[PDB]
Amino acid sequence: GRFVGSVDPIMEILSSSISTEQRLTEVDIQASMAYAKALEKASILTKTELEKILSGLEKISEESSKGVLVMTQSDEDIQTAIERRLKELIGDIAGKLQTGRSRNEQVVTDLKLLLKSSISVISTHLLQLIKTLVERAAIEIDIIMPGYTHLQKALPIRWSQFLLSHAVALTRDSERLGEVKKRITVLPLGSGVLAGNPLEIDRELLRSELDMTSITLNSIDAISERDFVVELISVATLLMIHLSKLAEDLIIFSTTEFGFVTLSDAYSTGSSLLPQKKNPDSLELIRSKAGRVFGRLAAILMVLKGIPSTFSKDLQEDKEAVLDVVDTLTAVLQVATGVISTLQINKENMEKALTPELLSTDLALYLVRKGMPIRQAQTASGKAVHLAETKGITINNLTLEDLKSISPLFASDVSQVFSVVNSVEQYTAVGGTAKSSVTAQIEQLRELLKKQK
Amino acid sequence: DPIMEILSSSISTEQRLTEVDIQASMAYAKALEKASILTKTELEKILSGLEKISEESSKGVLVMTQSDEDIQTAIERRLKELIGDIAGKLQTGRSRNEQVVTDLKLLLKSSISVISTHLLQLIKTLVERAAIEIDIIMPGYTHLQKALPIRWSQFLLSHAVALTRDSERLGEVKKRITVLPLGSGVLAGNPLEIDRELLRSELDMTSITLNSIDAISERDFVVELISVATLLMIHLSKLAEDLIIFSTTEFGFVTLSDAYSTGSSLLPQKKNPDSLELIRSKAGRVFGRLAAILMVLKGIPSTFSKDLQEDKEAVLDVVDTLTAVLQVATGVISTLQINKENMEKALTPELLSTDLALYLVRKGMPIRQAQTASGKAVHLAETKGITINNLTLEDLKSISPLFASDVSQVFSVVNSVEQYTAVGGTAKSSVTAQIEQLRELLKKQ
Amino acid sequence: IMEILSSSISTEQRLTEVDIQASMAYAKALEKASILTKTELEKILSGLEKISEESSKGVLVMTQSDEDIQTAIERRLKELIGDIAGKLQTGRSRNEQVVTDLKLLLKSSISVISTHLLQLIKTLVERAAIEIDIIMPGYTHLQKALPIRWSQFLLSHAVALTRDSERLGEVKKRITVLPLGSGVLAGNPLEIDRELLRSELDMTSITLNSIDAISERDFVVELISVATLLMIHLSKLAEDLIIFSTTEFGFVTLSDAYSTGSSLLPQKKNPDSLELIRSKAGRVFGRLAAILMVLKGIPSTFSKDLQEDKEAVLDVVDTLTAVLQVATGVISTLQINKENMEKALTPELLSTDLALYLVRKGMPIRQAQTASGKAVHLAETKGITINNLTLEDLKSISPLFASDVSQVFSVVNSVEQYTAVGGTAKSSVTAQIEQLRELLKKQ
Amino acid sequence: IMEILSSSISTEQRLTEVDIQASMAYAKALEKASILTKTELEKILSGLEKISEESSKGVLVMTQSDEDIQTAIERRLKELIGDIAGKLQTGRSRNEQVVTDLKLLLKSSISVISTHLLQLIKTLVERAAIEIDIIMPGYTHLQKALPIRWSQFLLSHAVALTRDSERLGEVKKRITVLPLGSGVLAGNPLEIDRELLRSELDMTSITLNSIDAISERDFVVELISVATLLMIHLSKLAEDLIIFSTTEFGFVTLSDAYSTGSSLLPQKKNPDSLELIRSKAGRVFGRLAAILMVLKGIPSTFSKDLQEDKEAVLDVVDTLTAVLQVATGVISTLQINKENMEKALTPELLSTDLALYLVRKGMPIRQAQTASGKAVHLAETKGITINNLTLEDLKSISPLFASDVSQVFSVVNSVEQYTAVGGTAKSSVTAQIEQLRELLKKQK
Repeated sequence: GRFVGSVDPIMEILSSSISTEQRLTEVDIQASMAYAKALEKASILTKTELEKILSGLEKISEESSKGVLVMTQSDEDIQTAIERRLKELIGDIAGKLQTGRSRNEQVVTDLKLLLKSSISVISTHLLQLIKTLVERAAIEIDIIMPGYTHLQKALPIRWSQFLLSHAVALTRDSERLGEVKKRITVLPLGSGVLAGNPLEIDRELLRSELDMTSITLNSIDAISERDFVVELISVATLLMIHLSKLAEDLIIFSTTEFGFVTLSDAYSTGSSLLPQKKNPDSLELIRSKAGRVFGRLAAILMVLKGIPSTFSKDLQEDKEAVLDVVDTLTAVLQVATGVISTLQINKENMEKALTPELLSTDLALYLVRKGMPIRQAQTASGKAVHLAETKGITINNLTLEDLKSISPLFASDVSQVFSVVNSVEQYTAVGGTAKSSVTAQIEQLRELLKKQK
Repeated sequence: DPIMEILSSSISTEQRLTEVDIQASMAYAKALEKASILTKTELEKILSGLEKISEESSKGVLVMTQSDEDIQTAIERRLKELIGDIAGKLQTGRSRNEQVVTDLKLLLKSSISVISTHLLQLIKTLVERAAIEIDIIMPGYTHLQKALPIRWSQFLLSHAVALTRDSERLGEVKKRITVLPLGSGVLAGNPLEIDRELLRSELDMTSITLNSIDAISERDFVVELISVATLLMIHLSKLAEDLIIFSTTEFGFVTLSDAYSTGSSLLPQKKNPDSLELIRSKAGRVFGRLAAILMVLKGIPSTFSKDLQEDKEAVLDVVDTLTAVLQVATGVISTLQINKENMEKALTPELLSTDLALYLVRKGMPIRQAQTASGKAVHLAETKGITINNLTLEDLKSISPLFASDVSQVFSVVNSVEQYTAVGGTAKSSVTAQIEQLRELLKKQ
Repeated sequence: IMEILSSSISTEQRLTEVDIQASMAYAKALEKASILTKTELEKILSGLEKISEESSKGVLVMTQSDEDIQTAIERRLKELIGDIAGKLQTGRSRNEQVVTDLKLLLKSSISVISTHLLQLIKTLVERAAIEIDIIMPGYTHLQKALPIRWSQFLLSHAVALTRDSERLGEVKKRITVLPLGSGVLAGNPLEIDRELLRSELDMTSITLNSIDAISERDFVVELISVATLLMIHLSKLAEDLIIFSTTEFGFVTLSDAYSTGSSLLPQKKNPDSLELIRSKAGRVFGRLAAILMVLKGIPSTFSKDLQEDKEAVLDVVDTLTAVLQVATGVISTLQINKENMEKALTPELLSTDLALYLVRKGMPIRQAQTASGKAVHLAETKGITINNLTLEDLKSISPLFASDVSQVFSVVNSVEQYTAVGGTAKSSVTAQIEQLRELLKKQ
Repeated sequence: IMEILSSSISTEQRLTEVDIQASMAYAKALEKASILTKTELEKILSGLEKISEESSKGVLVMTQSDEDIQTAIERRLKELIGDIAGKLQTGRSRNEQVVTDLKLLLKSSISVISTHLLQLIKTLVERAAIEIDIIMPGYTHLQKALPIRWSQFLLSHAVALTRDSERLGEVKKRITVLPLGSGVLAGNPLEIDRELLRSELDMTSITLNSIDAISERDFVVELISVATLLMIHLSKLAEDLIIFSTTEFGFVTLSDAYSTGSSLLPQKKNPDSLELIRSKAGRVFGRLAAILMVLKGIPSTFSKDLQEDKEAVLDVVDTLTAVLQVATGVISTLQINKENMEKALTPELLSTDLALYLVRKGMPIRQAQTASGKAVHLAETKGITINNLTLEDLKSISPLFASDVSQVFSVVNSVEQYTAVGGTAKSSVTAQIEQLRELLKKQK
């Protein structure tokens, strides 16, 4: 058994922690200032009362910034703490601010207000990462390296093509982030307990004061939905997936075995006895964070699944979940930007990784251009790799006489095929790795970034 | 090892991509003929052959073996059986890596249209019933406890706006689905200066991928579609919970048609909400697919690998499940019967104690005082063995002299509900406004 | 930035005591290996006992400078004993310390969870034994199906929780496998005595392979997994009581300690406690999904990914510990409303029993059901209830009916039919209570 | 539509046999309870075996007209025995049939999975015993750290998998708990002998409470949960080998059976199989997530939600079964490249062993490390490797260096230091091999 009485403190430690509640103090102060003005317009508050109210709130605002706004366990949430503090410096008048207002609408409002601001910060860091990748791609556009499929060397490609693939994926995340922002800016304040505000409050005034793009259409939905939370986290999860893959790419490319890249000392750790060993601690951290964010997505969906269309304590889990995601995402984008802007590419090791064999497909494409069918062209180049293989040499060292025995279509210009530059220049069609396509990609991305305003 | 095949995508799943893989092949062939890889003559045979295979596929007689491992290979073999050597030319500069991403997107493009239609139909149904039953008033809840009177229509409209946000999200996803990746080759792009713009046109796509590595290795469109489908299901799982509770005999607010429930001969009162329970459980099935694909993509190289293969089964399950659920949901909403009398009885006098407080507020009394006062009234009535709706004006004057003769208008479930005229409330004028706005958004979609 | 990207200090500080305890065992083993002299061991042992003393007054600190608790313990020793403290790190790695400390912490955490789990189960069985005579409606698809004992309902949850309890016990034995002495990856290069480490730390065994011991987090995964299913069970119990506590059903009423109200609505008792419990299932599942994704597809060695295990498992233990105590309070203080349970017991609920009666009279089930259905229909048309039909009425349906059919219309006789093991008969419920008390006797 | 949302035929068919057996057992209990005559029992049993031998040639057609396998079997029983078939349903419910059948099926499925898991484990240990002499670089953060025996690596996986085997065993105990005889929800009302049902079905025990037996799906969650952790382990092994079979690393080469190549790129060996194994971990995880979400927040009784358990758990058993066989084949047919592993061991990786040398000579570890650090730095400046330093050079750094310091530059000596239990020393690896062989044999 367990008989505590009519309180049981243990259930209090299951609610949002005070450190979390404090994060919403400012947005709750702004929301209340807007509501106060609306009340005066509805003749609930006199101009005199409004002035004492707005003054008191401003004072509390200053206290929050100084981090001296005290909150007790008895104040179960920041909304209560703020009302207590107002009564403390203004007196009874303070109680009139809650006329027709419910805690049910405060929490959703405050959370949306906080995210509107957070998305902006996230967005800023996202674009920096994209700009960093596109610009580095434009600078190292002459670098050529091996491209992979199934982590096996397939053919030569431009290192810039690799960087641009990530930039393009992150641009889609950017686009999704922008779409989510439009739905977060829908103000739910003025929905009361469930049926809406009963005092003919002017919600358009609330929207204007709070700088929101619109107001909620239905009071029941405004109070019980947490779509904005789910989307944001969902969008943040796919973004983290992208970064987890880049982290994987660089971890492999930074191995001594591959030796394509080297991380700055700022984003790695080493051993005093093994001065060559450079641990990609930063990338491993990024990769693992994809799991932390996904975990918040799974949690919130499970929380919402199957509960009635109304307000219930269940919804309380949204605060910790989103704050963790925004803080994680924010710190992660900054670290990623650092890693990419300060890493060093080893052009030497990249070329040396490009062996002649990687050009056997170009050898068949050559025949195809001479009119020969792909099937026949393929088998032809196959005999070439077999011949050189027997002659203990590479294909680029096969005389025009050796090739001539395979097919009469092999002219003198066949020597042009054995060039990593000619190889990559074949892909001029939109999206390919030719210097011209890469340049066009960089231009289109620059334009997209600009359109992120 | 034969078991390797067992872990591969099932044949019944591969057959689902026959039509789109064929359309993608015809467009490609037209592009090869322009790049002079195919003669005008070769183009005709190929196109004619693909049309024949397209016909067999529609009659369900296009056979595929385990040896063909995917539908792409089965299509090529069949073309060769119909046209001969010429068929091979169709795969010049093309890669298996780009065919699958193109086929899924082409298929998904069609699927979304279907889903959207049924989504819109479900929303229109809710909006339309809301208009018809705008005068019904039931108890409103918080924590599943009666809080205050509210209009049933306000309830229906809440689910309606949530669903419109899903509708809006589906539209945004579609824009990224229609980006053509065909022409990216194996990884570095197409090596024969193919005209990707032609492909785009021949395939009714809105644009073409900017980077070949990305276009071949990304599955954002898959995870994005499933995420949207998941939130949508969460909404339906919430609607199912509401209706299951409202359809209990204890609550008795609604009754499902025989079409969406089961019963017993020995118990006529018993009407099991099978359809609702089914809908609720599908939220988990769809979520499962979301979690599956996310875990598959986490931490793997930015290129092509066999891990990607899991996408096909996962998205078809989601689209098939979503399509069926939407129709069943529309059915349930269309044929359910509401029990006005029961909604009526549930509205007890005590539920107006708050309006009694707002009455004093409008008269100038501070909100704090009003609540206390109203709390005195609710207690006075207890110590009288009567409800508050029938307290003498003398009994009220003792609480506060502000109580006038017009205080009798508060004891009306209709006057209660009519207080909420601000945008979004239960007042008739407000509910009507919501209906008009949703009715238009529907049109604009 | 790492200021919010690294493991929090509040979590690191919780590993203080076990890290000290682990360091003391290592020191003793280092002395046996001759790396430490009898005198050096005393100095180190002495300082560590001092750091433990400080940690007993929330004194020991940390700063962003101190990446982890392992580093803070080392710093504190040095600046309290001298360079001698640096000898303690001989052949020891952080890789093995973190995985060792965590296992040491969870070992005591499981015992705490276990103690609270059993209190809940004990509370449910003892209550069932006291209210064994209460009869209420049983449901399927949330629709009334037949009469059932309320205790049978309480016991269904108690037996589910015992499977959880049993699983916690199985996880426990894999947690107490000491990984200390695995070095950076290939093991301890100083021929350290791992058996001395095990006994000092009071563990049941030691790891077999150094690579595995350093890179596996199975124990974290199965602990959270067991916790997740247990939470799924509490989420279902929460749904049941939320439904039963509505005014419409009115079977239960929560105490004021687990409910929220209002002055304007005295009849409104919000089941906050049950709503919180239900959402925590999501919270715990969230920790499961996260760790599983962190582990998926990474190389079989140490990497910074593993760092996420600490926060996730502690949130789970803290949540679980609080939730179980809250669950116990709700179950021991709630009130059942027998009057409402009885009133929900209507005659038609006995139509199935009317069929069994005929079956016992030799009639095949299929026909007995059609016969009972007719009786039901006949009662409706006459505007009465099945129990008001006359024997002549019943004989018109089947001459097999007799005067003893009147025994069928008793809610008590109805539940007393289910004497088969596990049924709702009083004798059956009594057997469940006895067996569960028996199982609870496992320490 | 309402039906295209119900489990598929091929899924329901998987339950034909176990449903048949459960019905025979119920019939016998009925007769004993005096509901069936000694004669009627014979009719029903004979008709059930006929359907059993019928599902033998796959002659039973679910028809899709039947909502589930239980219904199909009841309809098909009447079709050849007459109205007597209907008496089989006395006091029985569909609610208890579905859970009973699922458990009966999983009891046998676990056996199959178990068989393949052990074969995999045995393959790893036996190969570890055969290639015990091969040495390779060890990694942390995917950076070379120190020399290590390749067999130490293989064994780390075998030990992880032995933990999965143990968990599989504990789950079996709870799956063999018979729920038949629980009725619709209150239990069986005809005083049927459940003990008879248990022995007739070869189960370990019977459920204690009818409400729990009907609405719980713990056995489903547990199995998938165990299967998920097992797949996580295999996803890591896939990651290891994918990196090791890379050209850049070149330590491992897969057989043609588990890889794909190119006629143009004879060097191309795509690790298709491993990539396949890595993605199934997500597939299985998805089933776990789906079921946990289906069960969360629903009442403690029977409802349609519960029907999602069938497809999920079967997809999991089929996947595990296949994946383990493929995993076994990869491990048994792969080839290691001793030259590449060997030539990857650089002298630099022994700098730590140099520090240990001094520690064994009585020098404090911290000082011992700064010393090797100077040797490491001195070697660089001179443009030579650490193993090429002369006694003279070393002795200036510290007099504790002697001529025996030359032994330190042996990858063999290096790995032979870890003689403590669980280490890479040859005698430790062998000890591990012996323990697992006995642990595998214990499986009886």
